[PDB]
Amino acid sequence: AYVINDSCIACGACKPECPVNCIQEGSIYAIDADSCIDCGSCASVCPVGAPNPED
Ligand code: SF4
Ligand code: SF4
Repeated sequence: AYVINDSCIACGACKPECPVNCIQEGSIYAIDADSCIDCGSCASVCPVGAPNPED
């Protein structure tokens, strides 16, 4: 799964780009790890590179 790190500026760009809609809005956005397919689309549109493969 991917994880949205502290860089997140809560722009909202990644949510509509997630093919399985597993991103939730918050102070910083968060991924529902169990549904994430590691497609990387969120990482692709993020202006600050917050979404990265989980550690
Ligand atoms: S990697 Fe894909 S499936 Fe996982 S949160 Fe990002 S866009 Fe959604
Ligand atoms: S696109 Fe990037 S900065 Fe914007 S909400 Fe998603 S993770 Fe946060």
